[PDB]
Amino acid sequence: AISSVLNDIFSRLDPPEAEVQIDRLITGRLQSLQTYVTQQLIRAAEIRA
Amino acid sequence: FTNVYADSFVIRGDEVRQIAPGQTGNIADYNYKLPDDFTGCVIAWNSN
Repeated sequence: AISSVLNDIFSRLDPPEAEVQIDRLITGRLQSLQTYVTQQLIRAAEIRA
Repeated sequence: FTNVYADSFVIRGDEVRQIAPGQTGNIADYNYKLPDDFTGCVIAWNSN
């Protein structure tokens, strides 16, 4: 995306196109949360064993 | 569709571009605001 501050991305652009960069910051932060939950859960099986 | 709101008006060709979602201008500020969730199709016709 063009920026990492959310209200920042918004406070400049047009909301027909300002809404499309912020959902890229959603699934960028979501897929890093998908990797963190998965790395905790393979480590959950290791600490349980 | 259920119901249509037909908004008909006449304007000069200089300010005919501002009838758009997410636009700022002469008509788009204080005269006729159009929202971002708009569904429909607008038409233009020159009447010189």
